[PDB]
Amino acid sequence: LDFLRDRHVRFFQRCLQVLPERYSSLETSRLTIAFFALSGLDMLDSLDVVNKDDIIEWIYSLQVLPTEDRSNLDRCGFRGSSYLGIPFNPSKNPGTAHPYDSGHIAMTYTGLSCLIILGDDLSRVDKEACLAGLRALQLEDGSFCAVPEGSENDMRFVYCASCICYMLNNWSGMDMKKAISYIRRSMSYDNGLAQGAGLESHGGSTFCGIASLCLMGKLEEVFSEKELNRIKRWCIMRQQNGYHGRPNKPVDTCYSFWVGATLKLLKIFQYTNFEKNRNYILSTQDRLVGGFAKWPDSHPDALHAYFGICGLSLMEESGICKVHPALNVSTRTSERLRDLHQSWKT
Amino acid sequence: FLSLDSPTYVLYRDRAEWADIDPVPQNDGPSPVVQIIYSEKFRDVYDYFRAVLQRDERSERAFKLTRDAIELNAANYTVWHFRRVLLRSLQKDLQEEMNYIIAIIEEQPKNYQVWHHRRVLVEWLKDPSQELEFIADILNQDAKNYHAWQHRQWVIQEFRLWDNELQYVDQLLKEDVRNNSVWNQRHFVISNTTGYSDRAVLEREVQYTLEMIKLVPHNESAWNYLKGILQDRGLSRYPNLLNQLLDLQPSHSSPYLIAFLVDIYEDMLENQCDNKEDILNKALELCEILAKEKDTIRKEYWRYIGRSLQSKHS
Ligand SMILES: COc1ccccc1[C@@H]1CNC(=O)CC12CCN(C(=O)[C@](OC)(c1ccccc1)C(F)(F)F)CC2
Ligand SMILES: [Cl-]
Ligand SMILES: [Zn+2]
Repeated sequence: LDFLRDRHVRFFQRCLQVLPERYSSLETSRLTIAFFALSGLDMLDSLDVVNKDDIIEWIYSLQVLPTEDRSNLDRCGFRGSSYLGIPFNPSKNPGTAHPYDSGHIAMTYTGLSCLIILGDDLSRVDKEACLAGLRALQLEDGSFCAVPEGSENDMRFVYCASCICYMLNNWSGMDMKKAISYIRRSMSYDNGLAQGAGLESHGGSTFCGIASLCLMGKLEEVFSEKELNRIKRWCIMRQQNGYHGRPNKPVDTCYSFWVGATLKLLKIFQYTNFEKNRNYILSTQDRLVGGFAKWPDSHPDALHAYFGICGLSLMEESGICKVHPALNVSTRTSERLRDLHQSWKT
Repeated sequence: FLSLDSPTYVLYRDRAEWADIDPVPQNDGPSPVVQIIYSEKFRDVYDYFRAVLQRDERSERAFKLTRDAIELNAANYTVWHFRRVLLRSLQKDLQEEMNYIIAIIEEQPKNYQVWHHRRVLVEWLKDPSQELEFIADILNQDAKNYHAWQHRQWVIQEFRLWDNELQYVDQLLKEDVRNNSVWNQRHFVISNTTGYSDRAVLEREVQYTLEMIKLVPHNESAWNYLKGILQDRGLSRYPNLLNQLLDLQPSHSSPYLIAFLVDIYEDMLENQCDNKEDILNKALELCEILAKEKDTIRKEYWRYIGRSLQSKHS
């Protein structure tokens, strides 16, 4: 039908507040939720409804800092949350060493992205540290782990690296040649990109790869016209009514962005169906609690709300700022970063 | 040993063996954000978990404390990592673990942390003997579980177990010929074995693919593969394929077929072929058919190819 801007605010408001022990499983990644809510509001221009200054404190409380003796440079970045039991320290005092305490690429990403959105100038971010940790996460193959302790690697974190490097405006945090290998290596027999060379093509992967290159500014150099042409087909063939994540799978609101943005970076988003994308997205909108779910008559979450709204923003939906499709923050916030950089360059 | 829901469950804070450890609370300080509230029994377990972490304690009691903390939240990467440290330290029978995990993966088979923990255990034991059978059990519940295929592809690579996986593919396409996850596994197996450049394997594969279109022709996944295993050789170069597809046009037509043909006529144009002026129009008849009545949800994408073809070739 039509977009419930007011309720989608009331929704994101709630995310930021409290949840029951039913959500235990988000503990180790609250900051990503925070991001979905906060960029959520930023995207509806309703950030004013939060206590920016007090959130900026929470975020900074999560930065892992170098110790007195800078032994732990490889382990710096941000934490998901305080769940390790470190004394609350909004980047005031120095590092407080701990065998197991260390950052997480997704949180370093969502942490920085949040701070920029909120207004903060990243002054309290020890950049050399975050970048040092970032580098330490990249593997032979060019992909990244999320934590030095070991973890899954794949295209998600290649993007997370790409985004940190982009925001800190310093690509020292990665081996771009190898990162770019991993991206190229990962194209499929169906010209979609996958989590890593071998696997199923997938709209999420495909975004991450393409946007990562677009952030590096190498999209043109890394893939031939023939290639980008085959990639575009793969992506646009994802639209059935709403986009799905991979062929012969049922649509999901979230891909109305993942694939949308991919097509918008490949400069052909215009040739999609806008009416059916918009219906399907709104088709999921939860009219009682607000936000959006993957599917209709189906429970909504912070992510699917953010991505629904962002995927609408891609179609210049009314009441929602243009989203910056490679960097996954409002165009306002992207402009806000341009300045923050022109500032450091003096 | 003490089940979280035994009548005689006791908090760690009233446990004798745990008297000597001071628990560590979590504090988000003045404003919290996305705060989770936590039960008595939970915060207890995780207050003691943090303590045992802080103090890198390589105890048994700790190893048991992990199972209880995994029960409450198997998403906690840190808890898994520390369990893996105690597996090393305490020199634990890795087979007892390789069973403990089998259970949890079933309950939570989209959980990144447990698929990882199983992988690590196999890198350690260098024993894939269990893996292919277990992954097919997870795939029997979700035959498109990305984690399961990732694991399967990694096992088959790491211990070159290729010998039976083509049969397994052939079976799961008999099961659902529309499964994009299984058409992938097929090319994964072949592309890392025979390879496609044997003319005979290519005959095999293109024939097999066409059979599975005659069977169910509205199936992106099969056409994707047909194009896949041919596009780098040159769609133009196989004129028996062009003529075969033109004969499906009446009964087995799909947007997937009409497309394929455009992509042949594009390759023909690219391989400075006989009758640019003519072929182009054969391709434009089709771009228009797509936009007009076959693949309408791409009305404007297919229109745009129409424009793109004319500007490359006039
Ligand atoms: C195969 O899965 C994917 C692959 C590549 C990109 C995206 C997905 C997928 C899209 N829809 C979902 O519901 C979950 C997913 C996106 C959120 N996920 C994250 O890990 C993520 O946010 C939670 C993320 C945030 C921005 C970009 C990429 C990932 C984190 F990195 F910040 F942690 C998990 C996967
Ligand atoms: Cl565009
Ligand atoms: Zn989704």
